[PDB]
Amino acid sequence: PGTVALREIRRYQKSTELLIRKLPFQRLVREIAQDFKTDLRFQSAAIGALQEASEAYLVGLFEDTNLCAIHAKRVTIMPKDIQLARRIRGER
Amino acid sequence: HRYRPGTVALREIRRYQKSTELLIRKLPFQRLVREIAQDFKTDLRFQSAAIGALQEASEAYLVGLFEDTNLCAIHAKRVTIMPKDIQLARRIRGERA
Amino acid sequence: LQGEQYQEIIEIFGDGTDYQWTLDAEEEM
Amino acid sequence: LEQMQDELIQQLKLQMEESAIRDANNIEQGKPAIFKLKLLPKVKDILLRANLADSILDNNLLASVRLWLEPLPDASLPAYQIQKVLFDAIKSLPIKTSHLRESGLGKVMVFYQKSKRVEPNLKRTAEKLISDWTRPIMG
Amino acid sequence: PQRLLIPTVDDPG
Amino acid sequence: KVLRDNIQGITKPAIRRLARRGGVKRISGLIYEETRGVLKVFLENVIRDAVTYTEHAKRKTVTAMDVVYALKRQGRTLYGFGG
Amino acid sequence: NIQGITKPAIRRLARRGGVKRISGLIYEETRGVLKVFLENVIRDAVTYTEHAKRKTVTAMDVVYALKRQGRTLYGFGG
Amino acid sequence: SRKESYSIYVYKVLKQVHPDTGISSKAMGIMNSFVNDIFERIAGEASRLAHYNKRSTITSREIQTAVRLLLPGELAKHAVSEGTKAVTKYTSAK
Amino acid sequence: SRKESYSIYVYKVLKQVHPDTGISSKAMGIMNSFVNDIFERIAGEASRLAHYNKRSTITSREIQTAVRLLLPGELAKHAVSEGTKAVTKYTSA
Amino acid sequence: TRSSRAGLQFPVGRVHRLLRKGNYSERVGAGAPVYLAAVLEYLTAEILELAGNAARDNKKTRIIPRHLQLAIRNDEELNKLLGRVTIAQGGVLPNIQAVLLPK
Amino acid sequence: AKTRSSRAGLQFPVGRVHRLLRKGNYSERVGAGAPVYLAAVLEYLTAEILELAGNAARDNKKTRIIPRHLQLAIRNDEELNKLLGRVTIAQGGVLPNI
Repeated sequence: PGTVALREIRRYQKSTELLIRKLPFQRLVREIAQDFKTDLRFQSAAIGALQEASEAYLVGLFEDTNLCAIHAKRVTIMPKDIQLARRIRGER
Repeated sequence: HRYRPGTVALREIRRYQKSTELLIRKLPFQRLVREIAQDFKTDLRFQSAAIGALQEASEAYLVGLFEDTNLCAIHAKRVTIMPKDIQLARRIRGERA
Repeated sequence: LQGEQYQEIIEIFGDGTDYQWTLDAEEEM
Repeated sequence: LEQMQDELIQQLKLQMEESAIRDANNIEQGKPAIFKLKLLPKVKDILLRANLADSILDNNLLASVRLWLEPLPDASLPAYQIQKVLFDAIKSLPIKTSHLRESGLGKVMVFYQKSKRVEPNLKRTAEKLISDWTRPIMG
Repeated sequence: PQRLLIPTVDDPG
Repeated sequence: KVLRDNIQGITKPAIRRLARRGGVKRISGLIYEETRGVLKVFLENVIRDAVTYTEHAKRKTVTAMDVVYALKRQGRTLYGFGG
Repeated sequence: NIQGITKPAIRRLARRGGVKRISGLIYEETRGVLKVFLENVIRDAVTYTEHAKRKTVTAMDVVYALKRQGRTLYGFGG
Repeated sequence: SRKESYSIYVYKVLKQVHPDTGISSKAMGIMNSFVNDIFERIAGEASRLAHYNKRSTITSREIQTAVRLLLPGELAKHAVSEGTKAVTKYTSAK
Repeated sequence: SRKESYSIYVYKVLKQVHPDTGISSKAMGIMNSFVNDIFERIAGEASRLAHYNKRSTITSREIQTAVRLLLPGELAKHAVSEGTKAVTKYTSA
Repeated sequence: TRSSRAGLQFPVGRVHRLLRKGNYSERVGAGAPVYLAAVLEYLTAEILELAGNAARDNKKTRIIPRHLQLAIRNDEELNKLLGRVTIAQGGVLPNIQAVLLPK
Repeated sequence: AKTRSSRAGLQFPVGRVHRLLRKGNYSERVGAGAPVYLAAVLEYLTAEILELAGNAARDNKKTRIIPRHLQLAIRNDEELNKLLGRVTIAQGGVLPNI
């Protein structure tokens, strides 16, 4: 336990391709946009940029969470590590 | 008599979160500022207000950093802040690479 | 000397025309 | 401390400019220049204070110094006391090329050097100061 | 000229 | 048609892949929901600005430059899609 | 002049920050961090002062240098 | 040196909201710095918006949308309400 | 419509630096975004300095000190040297 | 005066001049300075209201920087708005962590 | 040397930078060497980045530079990454770091 996970880490760090599925993400974005103005249109590049920014943000957040979890002498990331990371970043 | 270790600590915490006065002596900070500045250009003046502003900013920065350090220390299930806590806080902020 | 700092010297000290007329009036009087 | 000195020096600058304008008008109105003489003691006391030189250079009071040293349109030179005090103050302060560029006092210094109604001692001091100010430009 | 020939620091003593 | 509860389109293996790219070896089960909420709050903050730009240009389509400006406002400058 | 930041002063700053217990290396670590911060801020301030050609760093130079870092300070003429 | 500030206006506003309350000089300085800061933020956002939309003019639409971008929900709502009220009251008269 | 981009200039610079290397379209988009971003940063900081000093002109001094503020040590030194060299030779020519 | 016409206390002429001399746009419409002055007046009124409340809470009749800091850091929306600013002589909020409290 | 780029020995357009500085609402007046200085700086920085991007593409046995190589060049250079620490690169991936 812990070898295929490292192999997948290595694999996914060698690559750049987006990890969240494109159409579920589109539907999520439309659902969220449905509150601020009814029946909006979106460019495809807008959704692509949103997905790139979201994945970059989440990867940075997982980096900070991993740092905190290692600090606690652990290897498992827990929600309180996320909360501490978002607190120190200054996130609300 | 004698107090439990940490009772005077909490008394001081209460006392210093109430006051606003500068906790660094003025002349040492001025000497430090001049020592640092002398490495970029000789014969500089600073206004007294420039030193005051620098001291306010430096203490505010250090207090925020100590708050983050305290948060990290409590996260690790401890009470004593350590240099690794400071390094972790500065890394998470994005200050050290 | 060198031309650019010669221009700088002219700028600092002037060609005298700012007070050449004053000098002329002084010599006239 | 030093923001306050800059404000006081700016007030002195305004007073000096106003006094120069008033004296010029009085001469144009057939009256002697007295306001400059009245303001001379305070200007002398301020200039003699060495620690205020940095603030003087930060407010460019040398512009008003040159304005006072500039001969009036009637081809009449300023009072000898004013010239002597201003020359002593110029000697007493570390004037650099940047300050001369800001003030442009070199033109008036050259005029004083070339003029003959100027006192010969002032002529020699003007030559010395001009040479000292040309020293950094050439090396 | 005459003014430019004034001595400098690197001129002979 | 209205979209209802599409947050579960961020599948658990997707969050696991994002964690592996982040270097996480072992992941607690409450993370996935945590992350989902975080992402929601992020997108709601970015989209509210992008839409604000789109509505101010008196347009009806959200363009890539609107997203770019919304990100730039948060210090999230993005190269590759214009700028 | 970096030894002028004594141990009691760092203790006071930590107590206003709510810290209950302090290691022994915290003092040197804090001195290093403060030195880095002050180095950056004074470098920016002196850059501004060089642009202004002034014989003093003014309070405006410090305020603009903090605005440059994102540490906006109120109450000094901003 | 006749340099401008907002001290008298801040004092008038204070006496409009709190009649029996004064203000120190250091707090008046801080409030002046705060006003200048918020002005600078709003004007920079308005300028960026105008340049995005290819317009030479800063109107009340740019100011309103910059307010919406900058302030949080309830605060932005109240501020827009106040601004619209004032603009209509000023425009109705002359 | 004639859209403006720095693509040809990046090709020129690349061939100057790496004659046997090519750039993808997306990498050129990134480079264009970078150039625009740096221009915006520098012009905004130059304007801020000009307003700070009650000036209504952007001269090479403002740009130089903006580069001094933005770039780190060695980068600032080399870029300042390059800019002064180019400005000197443009003036001379 | 243009402040009176809009029923305002902040200056319209000063703000228009600052917008004009700030190199923001080629021309400035007449409804922008009124709107911006109204926003600034609203925000300062809110700030001064909470700071006066905080100063009365301390039984003082004059506002000091401490009360401004307390009003800012105690209001969620303002504290989110003024999230990066430091106030000289403002201090910090009293905050002791749960695990540090004695037993 | 007709173009102002030639008179300065540059590859970036001096005239376009001049037009953008003027028709950009930055200041009432613009110098004559500010566009030259800025174009020189921009060209130098692009050359700096392209050198390391070419190095990274040559370490991966590739002839074309892609966003991956730009990401590697930026995140591997101490000064560039400090300059570009708050910038997201599309299709740039991450740095191998275990």
